[PDB]
Amino acid sequence: EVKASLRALGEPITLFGEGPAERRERLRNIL
Amino acid sequence: NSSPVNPVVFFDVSIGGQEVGRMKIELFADVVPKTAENFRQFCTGEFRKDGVPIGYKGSTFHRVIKDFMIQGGDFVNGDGTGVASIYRGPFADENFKLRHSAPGLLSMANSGPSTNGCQFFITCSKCDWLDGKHVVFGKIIDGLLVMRKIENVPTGPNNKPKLPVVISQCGEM
Repeated sequence: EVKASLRALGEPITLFGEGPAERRERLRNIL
Repeated sequence: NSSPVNPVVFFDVSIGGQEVGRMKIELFADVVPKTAENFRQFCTGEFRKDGVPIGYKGSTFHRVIKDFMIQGGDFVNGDGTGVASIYRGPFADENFKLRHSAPGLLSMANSGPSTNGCQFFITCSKCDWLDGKHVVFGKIIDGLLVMRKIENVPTGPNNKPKLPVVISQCGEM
């Protein structure tokens, strides 16, 4: 799951108005 | 301790156009769930009005009173007259279980009993006289320094910051 992954990396799980696809992409660029 | 973890949100603050850091805030959902949820959603932009996400992103701290408090969250009018909530219009004071016993606490601004909206303030000192009048719903867990930077901003009449104090970005941790 995207949220738990970002959380595990200490990154925000959600930026203001961020949608699912954007959240996924944000994580994808960090990995 | 299998207690649900309280929501943690964050505000990235900008002063006079320059980024000055991130403040992370724990919302006491396990004490004032309704008030905490209203705030979390305005941080995540999950609440939409006419298809448009609404919240603290880009809003300001319109009043800074050193040794007392910093107030913002008026994304409606940006001057302290704005009122909005995920419950539509002002909502009731959930409860007064928590006090303004220390700096760094998040509390709901209002204009009398049950007039909570979107505006809030962060305590810069202990505000005993405010207990029972304003609902305390959270506290800074990281970035106390950012709050002090905000607190030191130079102000003019009615303690309005002379430079723009903007929440450049926000969301949930």
